[PDB]
Amino acid sequence: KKRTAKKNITPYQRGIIRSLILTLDCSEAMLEKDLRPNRHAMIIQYAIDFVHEFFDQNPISQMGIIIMRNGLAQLVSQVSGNPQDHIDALKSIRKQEPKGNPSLQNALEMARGLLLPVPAHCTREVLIVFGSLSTTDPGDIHQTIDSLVSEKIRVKVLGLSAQVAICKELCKATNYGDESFYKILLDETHLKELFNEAVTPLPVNKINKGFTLVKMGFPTRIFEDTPTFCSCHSKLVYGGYFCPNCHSKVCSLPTVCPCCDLMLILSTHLARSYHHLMPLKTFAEVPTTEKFRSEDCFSCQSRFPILKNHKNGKLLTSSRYRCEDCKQEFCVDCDVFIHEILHNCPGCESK
Amino acid sequence: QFLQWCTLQPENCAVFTSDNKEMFQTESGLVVSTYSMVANTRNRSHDSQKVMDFLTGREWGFIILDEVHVVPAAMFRRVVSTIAAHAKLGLTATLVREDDKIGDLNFLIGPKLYEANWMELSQKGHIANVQCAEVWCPMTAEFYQEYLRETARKRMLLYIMNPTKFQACQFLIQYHERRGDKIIVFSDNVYALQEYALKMGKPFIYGSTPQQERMNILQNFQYNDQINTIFLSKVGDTSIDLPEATCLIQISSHYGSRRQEAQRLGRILRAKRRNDEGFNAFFYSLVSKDTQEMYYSTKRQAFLVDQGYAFKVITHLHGMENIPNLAYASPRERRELLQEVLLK
Amino acid sequence: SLSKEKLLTNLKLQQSLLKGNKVLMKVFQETVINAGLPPSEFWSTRIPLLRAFALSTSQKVGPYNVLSTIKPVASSENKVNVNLSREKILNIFENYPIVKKAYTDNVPKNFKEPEFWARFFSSKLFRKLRGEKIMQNDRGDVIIDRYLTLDQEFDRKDDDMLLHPVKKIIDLDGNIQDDPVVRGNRPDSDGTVDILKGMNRLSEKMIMALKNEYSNQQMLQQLSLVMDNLINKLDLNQVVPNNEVSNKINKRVITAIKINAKQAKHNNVEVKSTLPIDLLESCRMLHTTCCEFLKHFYIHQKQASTVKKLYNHLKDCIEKLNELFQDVLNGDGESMSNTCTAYLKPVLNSITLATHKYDEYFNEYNN
Amino acid sequence: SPSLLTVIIEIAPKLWTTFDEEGNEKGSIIKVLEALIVFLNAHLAFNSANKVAVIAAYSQGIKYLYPESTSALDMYRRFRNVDETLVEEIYKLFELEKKQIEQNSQRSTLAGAMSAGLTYVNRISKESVTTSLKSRLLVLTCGSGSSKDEIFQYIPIMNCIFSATKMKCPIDVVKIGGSKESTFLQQTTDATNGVYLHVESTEGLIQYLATAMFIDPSLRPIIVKPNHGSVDFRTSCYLTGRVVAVGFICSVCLCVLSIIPPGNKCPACDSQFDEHVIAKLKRK
Amino acid sequence: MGILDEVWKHKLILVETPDAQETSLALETYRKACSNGRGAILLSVARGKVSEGIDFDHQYGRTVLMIGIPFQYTESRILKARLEFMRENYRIRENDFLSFDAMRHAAQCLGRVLRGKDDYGVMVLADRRFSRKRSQLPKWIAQGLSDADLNLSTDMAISNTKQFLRTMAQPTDPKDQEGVSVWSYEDLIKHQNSRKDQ
Amino acid sequence: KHSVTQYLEEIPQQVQNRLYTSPATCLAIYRILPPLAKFFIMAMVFNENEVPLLDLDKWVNSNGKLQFQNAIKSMKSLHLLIPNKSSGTLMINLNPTFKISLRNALTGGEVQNSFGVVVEENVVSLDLLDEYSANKWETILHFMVGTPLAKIPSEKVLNLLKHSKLMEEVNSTGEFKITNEGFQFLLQEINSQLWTLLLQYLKMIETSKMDLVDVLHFIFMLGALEVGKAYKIDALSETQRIMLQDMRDYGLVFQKHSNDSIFYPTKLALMLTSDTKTIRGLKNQDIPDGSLIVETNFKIYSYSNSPLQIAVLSLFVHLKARFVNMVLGQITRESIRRALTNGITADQIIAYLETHAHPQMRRLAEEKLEKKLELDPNCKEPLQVLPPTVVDQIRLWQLELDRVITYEGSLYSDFETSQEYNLLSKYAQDIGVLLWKDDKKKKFFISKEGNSQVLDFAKR
Ligand SMILES: [Zn+2]
Ligand SMILES: [Zn+2]
Ligand SMILES: [Zn+2]
Ligand SMILES: [Zn+2]
Repeated sequence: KKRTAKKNITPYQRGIIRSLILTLDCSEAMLEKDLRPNRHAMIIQYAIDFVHEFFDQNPISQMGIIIMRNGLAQLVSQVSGNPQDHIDALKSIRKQEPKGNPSLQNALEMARGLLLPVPAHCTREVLIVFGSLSTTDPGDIHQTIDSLVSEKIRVKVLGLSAQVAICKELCKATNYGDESFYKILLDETHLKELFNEAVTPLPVNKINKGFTLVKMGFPTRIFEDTPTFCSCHSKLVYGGYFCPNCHSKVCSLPTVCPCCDLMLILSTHLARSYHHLMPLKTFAEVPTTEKFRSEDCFSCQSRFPILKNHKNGKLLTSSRYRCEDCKQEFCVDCDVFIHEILHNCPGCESK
Repeated sequence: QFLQWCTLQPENCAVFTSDNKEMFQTESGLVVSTYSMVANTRNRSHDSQKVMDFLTGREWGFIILDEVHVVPAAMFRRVVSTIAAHAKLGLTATLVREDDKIGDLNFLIGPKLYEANWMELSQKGHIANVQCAEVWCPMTAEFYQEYLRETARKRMLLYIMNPTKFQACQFLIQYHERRGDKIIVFSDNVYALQEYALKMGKPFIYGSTPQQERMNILQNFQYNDQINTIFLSKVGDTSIDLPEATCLIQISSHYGSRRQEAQRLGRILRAKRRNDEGFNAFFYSLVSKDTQEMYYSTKRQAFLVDQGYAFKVITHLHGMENIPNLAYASPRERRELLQEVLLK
Repeated sequence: SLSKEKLLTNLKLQQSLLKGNKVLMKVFQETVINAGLPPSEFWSTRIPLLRAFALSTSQKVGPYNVLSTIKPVASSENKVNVNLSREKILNIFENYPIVKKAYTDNVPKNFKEPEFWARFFSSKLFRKLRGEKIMQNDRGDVIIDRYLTLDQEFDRKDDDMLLHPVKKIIDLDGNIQDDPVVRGNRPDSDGTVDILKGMNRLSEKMIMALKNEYSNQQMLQQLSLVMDNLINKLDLNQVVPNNEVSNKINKRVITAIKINAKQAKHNNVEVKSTLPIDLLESCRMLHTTCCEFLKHFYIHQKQASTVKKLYNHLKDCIEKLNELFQDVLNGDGESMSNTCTAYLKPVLNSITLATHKYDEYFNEYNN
Repeated sequence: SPSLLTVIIEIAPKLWTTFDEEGNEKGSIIKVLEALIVFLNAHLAFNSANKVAVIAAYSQGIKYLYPESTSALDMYRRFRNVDETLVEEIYKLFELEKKQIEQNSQRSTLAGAMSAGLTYVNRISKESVTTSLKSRLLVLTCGSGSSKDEIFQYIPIMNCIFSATKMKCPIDVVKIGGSKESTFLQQTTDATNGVYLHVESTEGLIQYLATAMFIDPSLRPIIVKPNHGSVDFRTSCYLTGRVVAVGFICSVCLCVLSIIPPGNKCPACDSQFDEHVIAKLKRK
Repeated sequence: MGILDEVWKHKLILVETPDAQETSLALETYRKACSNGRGAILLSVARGKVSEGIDFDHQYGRTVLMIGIPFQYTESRILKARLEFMRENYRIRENDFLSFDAMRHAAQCLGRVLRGKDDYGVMVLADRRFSRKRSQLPKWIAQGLSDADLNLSTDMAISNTKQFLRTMAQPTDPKDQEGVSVWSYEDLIKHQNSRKDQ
Repeated sequence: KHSVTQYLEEIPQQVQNRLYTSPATCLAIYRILPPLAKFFIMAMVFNENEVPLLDLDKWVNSNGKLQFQNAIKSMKSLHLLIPNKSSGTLMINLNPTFKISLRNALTGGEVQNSFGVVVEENVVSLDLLDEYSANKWETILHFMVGTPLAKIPSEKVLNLLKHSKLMEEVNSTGEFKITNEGFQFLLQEINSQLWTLLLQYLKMIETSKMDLVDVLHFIFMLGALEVGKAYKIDALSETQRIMLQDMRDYGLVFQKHSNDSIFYPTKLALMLTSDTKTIRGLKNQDIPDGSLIVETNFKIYSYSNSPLQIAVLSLFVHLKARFVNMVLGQITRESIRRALTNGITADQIIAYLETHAHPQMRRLAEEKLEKKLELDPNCKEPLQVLPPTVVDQIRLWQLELDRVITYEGSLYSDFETSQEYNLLSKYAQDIGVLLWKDDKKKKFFISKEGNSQVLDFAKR
């Protein structure tokens, strides 16, 4: 009795840069009573969580937020790389209440307009949190979908408790045909993990596309305190960074230089990327009676191994889920922790 | 109020009073009657007797009743035996009633089917977000001097009149105007109520308010936001139209002994289809602290917490003295108004 | 729909956006009204804002529900201008030409606000929607009745304009009876059939308005064993564990540490002349955007003359700020002037470096 | 507020000899070991009986010292048990030394040490849901030569950093060796809100330790004691090896490359680039 | 009543009307709306032309209904005469034949809502009398109609169908349980039943 | 809390050093100081040279210097150090006895007293005599509170409670009732209760044959760790042995039978300083045996139970019929009015409920908690953590029975200019120490923190 992914078969490519434009759904449907406060409040709360998470794991991307009220798509946060703006925008929205019908077509068109400036190496995306069971379009939709797939704009949507044919067509269409991206939910926890899996970059099997070197430079922190002075918000700020080339102060960020317009990063962002590129082989669960290995943990020192012949208890299993390449044991907690938070396998590091 | 809004045409439902003579023993359709006319000492004319004779003549297959608990069940049983009907109906208002005698009116009519679950009704959107409070009006020297002076029941209006009570009321008025809310005030007094109304200087319902004027103020109160505070006395209640409750203020707490609190809670708090405020139904009991009716205000608090409505107390008023019109604010003017009320 | 030159030339749109933000109009005018920048390039920086605004604008709402609803979901507010009054009426107009035409024809006389819509209730909301009123309130008069008569044949001709030769999978027409010539029976009462045709016609009109598309080793082990022994050799006198040994050494360690504590403490994680502060802030914003345009252009490249104009302007701005500092030192004295110089040091350095870099590149190209 | 100080002392007998080689052989690690024991006791006393833990890094793997994995199956005297057990284990480990131990000098398992220690911290925190443990680990390294900067451990160190920040676990480091600022460690302490201390060899640290390696449990109103600036001008070019400032980073590869593009197939992921894009870069 | 206003607010209505041409037009707009965003309702007659040949694929049909059970004797006695012939000539009684015909048309209506096995869709009925006919239905319909799903109220009906729609929406594609019910390319049939040659 | 630390600093300096002669005691009091002082002391312990103060200021950054004052005032008050105006500067250093004793303790010192423990066959079972100690503690608690039958024979203990006035009971009539002292006994759960009792034994046992140094040596040696072998045999003074026998009578010593053996280290001495887990014929279920119910509806929901514990609950709520899992009781304004008759403040009960009866309200306090502190800045509405509705009701009852408002501090003056008064008021609002202020009178009655910080800023 195990619930594990068999194997990862695109551990070669992902979209590391991103520009994901999450589009919420604020329309009369979202006011029904299936999720604890409503659909809407729970949705926005989880949206905040996802914003934090996504801007953590992909700390070099941008993001924009879009609502769908009264059949209109009203941008509530410009495509920007500072999580706090989007966070505040969502805060503001959550106190406002939905109305009108969701105009999927308008939101789609607004996005396609929005992502034009994003350069070729950056990758586009949208994430429709579609909640209702209808749309209300002021135009042909398949027209838009065709324009989309022409502009190389992958789309993933998370329907609420139903399946809508057009959305299924939409996901199947933009994502190079390979349909896996219209996942819809059946529980709140399912919803949390839905957003979580939306956080990561997105491979399926990438067509051979243009791969391009991108100019960027790293800043150096500043020293003085009273000389507070800023060139990205025109304030007094007690000390920040210096563009190596533009050579002007910039308040703390991985932002783009507001003088000479080149990307700024430290490295730790690149480190996050590295973590996403080449993950580990999924740790194997050791055979119950065939292990005969050390009775402890390895990374930690846990005493949860077996019980040695106990009718049904020992017949159950032997908590020895052990990674492959280092071939050392690890208790369940250690394996969960390694594969979730820190991806340097303890033993596999040491040799 | 409803039966013409309802499908009922009053052409057949003749209204009988023993004073309001109407068409009996000739009504082609259903009738509407009252306990006082049906069986009571208030048989000012034999119209009621003829109505009862016709009721005996026709086997009335069903009976509709509204608030039978006030009227003793003796007349109910007498007319039950007299008419020999096919079926009846009890639209009760209280869980426990004085007419729960050995022969229960339930088995006289039928079993229970639904309970007026006010927590279900006053929170789903009808009177949703019922918040209750008991503001403690600060004590002053004159009030306690009067307390020590006499121990009779004349202290009701004496502790009611507190000018700080009006200051809190005015702050509530301005706050609900800022929020665009609606305010209901329970004030059965006459002199102090009119003095407060003069002080606030706005259109107001008061004691024995004219019915046309009361309807005009209700329109300008629930529809217009320039006026949003109405003072309901003891003259209306069970004789007037219940306005939407968004902010209720109670001043007097005598109301006989009991069950009047329950009836007032059921009626004054009516459906309000507003949800802008987080607490779309405020209940307030402006009570002069350190007075005779502190015990009865605690009784009201216990009653309400039995009722299950959300209750609190707000005596840390935000900007309590920052309100306009601080007339009679000083304890000297409190004592002068106490002298005024001693006349009452 | 949105193009770089399009937003560049969308002058009315650009001025609308000027009205959009006080900060925007301020920076723009001080980049313009101060004999500064042509608006063209100024927007050439700000293009994404323009695109966003434009898209946020021309956003036709759907037809659909509200369109319909304007006949069904709208039966209560008999008062004045109800919900979405202008919005609802325009939805009506796009939804039904007849009402729009009647209202227009009844502008010079007979106000269509109260009395127009009152008679409209009867006339239309009986015509469309529910069953044939026929009897009852036949207020469908004058313009109402005329438009009724019109709309009849009008919807007729529309329906006519709707007939496709449906693909032969669905072709119920050719499917029924148009195979044979047969003799059946039939047994399965007027009016209301029109109701059904009404709902069909409404829906299809809606959909069509949407299809329109509008040492190592040895000594290593040796020393190791030595230590291992020393350990095993009882020892480990934690009393002898240094404590601090040399009081002097101790002192020196403390010195180092207090030095470092001081230096890192110097990190206290408020200008005087608020009006001059704001003025200097304006100057900084100005010089920042000016340099922004250069460091765009000086990188990118054939518009050399534009770069020349930018460089001349930037040199002018540098001299301007030099005079600004001179005036600040003259008037505010030194301490306030010192604070201003501190506030402007980074930007000043950046622009000076940009000037020097341009001078170097110009010399390189020339020589 | 109890704290789980989990020291991580690395002991390379190669680096131990280097420490003997450095300056004079005026004292082996024994000084460090004793000072560590004393500091550990100090922390063990300071708080309301808050646990500790210690891990090592010998030439051919790592192994716990204090928590003393199941083996059979004075002064407060708990100090006694901790210290005597640790020293018994460490002498046992020193028995684990020979030429085959001298063989696998290719790596330096410090990264494994930090990672495993973090896993331990997670284990303890998770089991002890009640009385949440404001934990924080340490690092002691004998700074030796023969490698100006080993980098094959670069990534796992940073993964350790990110785990630490998420777990909210400051990680302080003390390098004992030559004047070579351990850049990755330096960024590790600075980023994870730690403190760096590049002592000289032979001084009895105990003062350094008890001063600047004891203010990280759960205080943080107090100025840390870090050395000079912590410049984040990060990794040198993968191709070149010179520290980069205006980087040039390919793609899905993510490697940072110098101003010298090989023109195709960035030399860490086989990805030929658009020659049009190459020219666009060359447009300068 | 106002009932139609709500369904207007959600989906589209497309009635069925006697003239065939307009019927075809309405039907195609129904398809065009279903595959578009807005949901659309088509209501027709069981005896009518619509049920005869028209197909309802995955998108175009999710939840058929059967308001009432189709019966004819609303009208006159030609059925009575034919049924007389039936009883005299064949050992068949009236209500037997009538129920048989009714369930014939009911099954014909219902079967339209599936095309493959990837498709799916609710198939409700509505009448008191249906409960006893559960055996008259075609087998493959009867199998899915478990005992516990009889005379359900509308409310539990909505509950169950909600759970269904959600569950089917899941990509429950083990692809190893589909080796049971798909008999994959050239082999599983070959292997399985060439062995089943027993 | 009498805050024994205050009692600690009460004693003079020479006897303080007398105590510091015992290294184990030095360590045990090191456990008590505020963390700032802990760190500073650990710094100073080793470098054998005094240190100027300026460094010890620059060590601490802002937003927390108040802890700097806390630490320095505490340490100076108990005079662990010696400030030295050597060159007009401040040459801090500890009482050298403290330094040497502590340093000995860290690295194998000569504290034979701390090492008084003996290691041998500790046949003492965990439950073994642990249940007996728990039973004795329960017996004395019930007898002091007053049970239906109080078998408490602690004649010395009873004398201590009476002369100490432990509870408002008529010991002359034998009454052991809840006074302000009795209310506190109902309040201080374990550390509070054991501490108050230890202080009482100190006050009563202070006249003759004390040897306070040996007294504290014995107390902390009990609290230090399991001495085990030869404790009662050898590791005790004569008066030390008498005090040990008395404490063992008082429960706080789990000495075995035979009246002559090594020290019996009951868990209670551990409980004296641990501030940790509180759990103790032969039956004791392993679970949060505490049982009660307190929620928004103001009612008791008891499934678990404990007789003296539920009696404690009854001390402010009515009892009608004890049930199997429940006891008939409903918490209302009158319920607490019962204790208000004793005049017990509705203050200790707050944290009591937040802490006690949680063995039956774990899930309640968790759902109230909801981790709504990291989520507090995002979702501005806390989810009834530490239920404030009941808190408001309790405060309302307290005011209703109270009718009087009081404030702590002292009157302040010599605010010559409005600028200093306004700046101090702003600073206090930043630190939340100003109860009330007015520039017209230049006076108020608040805590001394603002004046302390301003004076420190002015002088140094
Ligand atoms: Zn800035
Ligand atoms: Zn720059
Ligand atoms: Zn483990
Ligand atoms: Zn591994």
